[PDB]
Amino acid sequence: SKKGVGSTKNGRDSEAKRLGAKRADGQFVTGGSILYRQRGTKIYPGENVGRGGDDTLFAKIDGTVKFERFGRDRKKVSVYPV
Amino acid sequence: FEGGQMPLFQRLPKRGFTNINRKEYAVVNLDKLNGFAEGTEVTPELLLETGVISKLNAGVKILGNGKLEKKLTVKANKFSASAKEAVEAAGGTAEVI
Amino acid sequence: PKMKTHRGSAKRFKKTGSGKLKRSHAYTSHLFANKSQKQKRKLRKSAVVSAGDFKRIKQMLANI
RNA sequence: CUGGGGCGGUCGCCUCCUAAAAGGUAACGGAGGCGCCCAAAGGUUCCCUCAGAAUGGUUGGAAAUCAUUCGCAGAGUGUAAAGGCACAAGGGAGCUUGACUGCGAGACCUACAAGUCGAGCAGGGACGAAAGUCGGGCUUAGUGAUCCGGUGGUUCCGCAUGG
RNA sequence: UCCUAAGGUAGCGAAAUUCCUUGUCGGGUAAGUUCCGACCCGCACGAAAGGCGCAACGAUCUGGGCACUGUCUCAACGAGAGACUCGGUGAAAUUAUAGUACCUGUGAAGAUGCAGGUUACCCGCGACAGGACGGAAAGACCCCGUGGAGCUUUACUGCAGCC
RNA sequence: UAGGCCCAGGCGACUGUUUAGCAAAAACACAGGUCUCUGCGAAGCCGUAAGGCGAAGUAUAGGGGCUGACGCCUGCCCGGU
RNA sequence: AACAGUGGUAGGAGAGCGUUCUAAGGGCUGUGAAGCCAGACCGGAAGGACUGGUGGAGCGCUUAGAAGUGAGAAUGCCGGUAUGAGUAGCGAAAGAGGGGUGAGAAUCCCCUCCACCGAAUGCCUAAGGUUUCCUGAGGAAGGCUCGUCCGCUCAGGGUUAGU
RNA sequence: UAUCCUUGGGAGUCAGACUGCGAGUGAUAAGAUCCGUAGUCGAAAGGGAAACAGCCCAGACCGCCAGCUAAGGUCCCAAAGU
RNA sequence: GUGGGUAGGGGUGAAAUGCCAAUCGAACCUGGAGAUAGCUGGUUCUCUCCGAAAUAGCUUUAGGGCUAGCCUCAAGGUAAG
RNA sequence: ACCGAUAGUGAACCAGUACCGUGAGGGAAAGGUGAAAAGCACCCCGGAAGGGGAGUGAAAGAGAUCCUGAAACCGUGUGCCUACAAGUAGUCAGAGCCCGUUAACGGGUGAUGGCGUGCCUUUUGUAGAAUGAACCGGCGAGUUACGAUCUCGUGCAAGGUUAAGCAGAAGAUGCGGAGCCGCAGCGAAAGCGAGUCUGAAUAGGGCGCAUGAGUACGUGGUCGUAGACCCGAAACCAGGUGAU
RNA sequence: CAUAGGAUAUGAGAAGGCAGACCCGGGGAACUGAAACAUCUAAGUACCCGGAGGAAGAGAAAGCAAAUGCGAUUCCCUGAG
Repeated sequence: SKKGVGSTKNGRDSEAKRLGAKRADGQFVTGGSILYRQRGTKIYPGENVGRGGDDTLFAKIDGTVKFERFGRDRKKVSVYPV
Repeated sequence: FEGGQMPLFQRLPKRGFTNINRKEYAVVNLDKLNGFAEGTEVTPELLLETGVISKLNAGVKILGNGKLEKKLTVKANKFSASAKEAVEAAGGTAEVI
Repeated sequence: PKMKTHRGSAKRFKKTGSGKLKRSHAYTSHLFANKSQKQKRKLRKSAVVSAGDFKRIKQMLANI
């Protein structure tokens, strides 16, 4: 014999959209490719990067990529040409 | 076949429609006429037995890739626009059958 | 006897020149109030069958 | 599907934790959503703080409304959650409909099909003096293949030719 | 007092029904979870799925008593038919090779075979069957196959037939 | 070499029959009860017609269902099917 | 020549061995082939010869081509044989003795008694059996044993209707 | 140090195990189960752990009656210091 | 006892799903038929060459399958790893 | 470039028989003396059966299920070993004794020592107490037919190549250009074409070509349709034979 | 009246079987394939029944086809998968 237990009620999960860094620091990055995916603007676009409508990061120009800071506790993507 | 998953030939739409009245025009790159000399006859009966066209599929259109240097008596069914001027560029006649 | 052509896969794939396969895009038959404008310009073009599934059904339509 | 099946519970999506400071990873492992809603709750233009507390006070009381300080935040973010946000994304007013058609070099993701991201280009716009923004809504959910017949427009074919 | 189309009457009742249970109360016995007699908090008896009571009946079925008994304490002996023995004839299931000890310990978790020890001259014969997961039957139970065949009805589409 | 008997108890009334070759009864059958179909080319059946079963029969007859001799009995509900 | 590597299942890749048959050349065989039987030979391997003994008519090499292409496992098919092992069984039942036959007899033929059934283990006769009935020879097998015997094997012979 | 990518022919595999660290499920029970990253085994013989897939060493072209070390050992089985 | 009758998706049944030639929850025999079997057993001659995986996604799938992951063979661009 | 008696017709032979079944049906087994029956007179043993001689024949071991005659298995003899040893039965050390072959670091036994648990299938895992086989011998499983595709290879190459048929021993070849593939695509299409659709756009992108090689055939590697790798279901359906 | 019928006579008049092969009409499935099953496939085949011929059956246009037109059918190869 066995006492039948049920009542799961929690057995679901979403599938994660793949966030995190995409193009590395100092990488030669062409125009219009993505750098970083984020829910909520954690890393602001800085020089030569715009904020997407789905608030990701996309490079306006070609060249290399750096990450400086916005001073207190805030980050930034800086992209420079050659 | 994919084991029960919907196979690829169905989850794609149908964008096919075939008419009866199609015409495979004979394809000449205009450069096989450089095998001939200038001033010769250009008829679709001649292009068959010279090995130029292996099959007259009811229509001989002349394309325009390449160039000519030979004045030719060209008569054929249809002509592309650059081919009509390229035969005249060699001075050849451009009769339309 | 000689091979058939897998007929449903012949009415949906114009064989391109230089050894590739064209197809249409899916999700484009009937339901349109819930997909935005931006997908609709992306899904009236054509595309190519990818390198994975090309290995499966290249036998079905090797008769043009 | 199943810690033997039975019944019971669940089946796809979205968010968090497990997850091992990149991404992903399962369990009938822990917590809650969704099958929308909005004609302004969008577009720009310009405008400006919030939550409580403390007082002072008719009815007024613990708690309506008025000031009044102290308040970078405890609130508010059409809605779950995480991530942000007091230079607005929070809050008002005006004018308007870009909730634009044709696109899109380039990438992220991915077995496939799908799904994402966008500079810029054109035609026409809206708002503003202009620069400039606007290809729906604070991002991520709000729904589904083809076959199928209905529906409006079609320099497309139409079986001898004309329809 | 709500609810029903209507709320079990007669006769039976811990029952071939009764779970808790071996219900309690009495006879049967020194002792009686079964059996009979009555009790009704009938889980779930009930009127032609029939209810109750019934003399005669049964290789039915439960319970009790006499008669007589190897059924038993507790075995004994005798006859014969196989058994063993001496000629006659002479199979079979099964069967990897096989000079096949038993203790622990380990291991696809329960040894004849390997490791550690322990004991054991070679070869038959009459008996016992603890073991070789001893043989006979590719498990009858159990779950899967997208197996299958009988059955079923308000599953689905059909058909015969009567309308 | 031809009965073992007595006390009660349910279940089946009874003699009968089946699980050839596990299961003889507490099951089936049974007389009787009983509601209903069916006016004679009956109904029901065999089965797409015939033909001649039912029946050289005719509601005191013949199919069908439900129970089980006899005795005492068979109450309530027409809403759903 | 130098340097390096060489365990391998599923799995891919490359080289070769060998049988049957054919194809051109060549040869080798009644002075003994194929096969078979033995060994201590050689080639890295599948392997290949070389004497010796059997056998009494065909068959190798070299290079090619075609394949029903090579066994050790299918609860495999089909024969041959072991295993158990001279081990189980020897199909209900009273004979023992004396003569006779004969190579041989517990059984066969005689006589003697004792045996057993006798509402049948006895006489007639359907169903069926088809030569078994009869006499005369025969013992290789057929009798669950021998066997001179018979329902067996041989050559003869045997059924008569008016009812 | 040489291994990557592209194109194309051909696959098999989609039941896995265990030891340590990082978690869940559990009872901070399993030689349990679900994974992370790392091993071995699977497909890997040899030596030790008495014997033992999964731990500790180490990879087997093949021959010798030679040499040195690792894990573990050195009274005697059972090679090496009482 | 004898002589006939009823045939398999049928017969027959005082009913068991029993009997229908030692067969029966649909007899028996050759036929379609070498049915189908995502299942189990079997798959023979040798060396050399390198050589894996048991996870992800989806699936009336969950012991099956296809695509991608990891291996070998060939051809390249080549030094990118 | 078919089989050679388990193959090939089930049947090389009294075979659709013998047998199994009332039945429709099922359905075997079994060829070889020599060149010539010349097939054993004659003598012994026993009742023979059966030999041993003799004689026949080149062979008689060739003599009656009659060529060759293996292995299982049953043996008869003898070389070496064994009745204090446990022993997947071997290996590798290893004396003694027995030996003299395809003449070479020999042959056969081995008292004793050390390491040592069969093969196969299926498994995360097997000596397995999981299956499989009594062994012995034979048969018995990835084949062709057609088309696809790729590599290797052949001949011609911006041209490759014929099907059916006629003639010709089935053939080889000759005739046969009807077609298909390729040399140009993109668009569903009309239509256009080195460009082409979408577009309003000489914009931009999609696929094209600019850096051309194919095709006829052949060995292979797979694949499609074919029993398609073998062995095996239970089951459905048709046509019939049977209430001894 | 006349017919049914009856009688009588002429009739190498028919019926029956085997190539288990072939074709032509009439009736007609099913496992399996679709990864399950019904339309569908399987295939109008398996088998059954009538016909005949040594061939059968179609056959001299109420046809193709769209050019400066062919000329009764059948079969092959292509078209073409």
